[PDB]
Amino acid sequence: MDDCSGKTDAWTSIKGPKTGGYWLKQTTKTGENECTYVKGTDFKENTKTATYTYGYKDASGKLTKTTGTAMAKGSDIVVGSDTSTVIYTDGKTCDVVKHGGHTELWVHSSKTSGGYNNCCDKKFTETRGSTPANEVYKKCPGMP
Repeated sequence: MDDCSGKTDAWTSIKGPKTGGYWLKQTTKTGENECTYVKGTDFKENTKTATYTYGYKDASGKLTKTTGTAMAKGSDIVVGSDTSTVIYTDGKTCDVVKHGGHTELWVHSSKTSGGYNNCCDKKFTETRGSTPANEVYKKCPGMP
């Protein structure tokens, strides 16, 4: 089955499986920071808010770690002045989001080797249109 439509809940995407974290696998953005990631903690179901720790590979190959508060607002994930809009999430293995004109495919740390929900592949292709995808997960340290 291809249960790929209407799976646009931001809170489901913020939480994921509430363990591990997510790596940015592919993006339409060129010059993206390698090993971009998000890990969620401090999950509050009743306010659909969590802490994000997020970052990417620094000059020494180590990850930056910036914290912020992620709020679910319908299909939008809001971190202060930035927003990502969920196109597809399974809350388990992967997400497709629209982030500042760019299309992003995020994959949970358990599925880095493959086998995440193929709705993500479909919806990523649909969303990005003619803009090529770029690989982001290259020579990465561990998830914080």
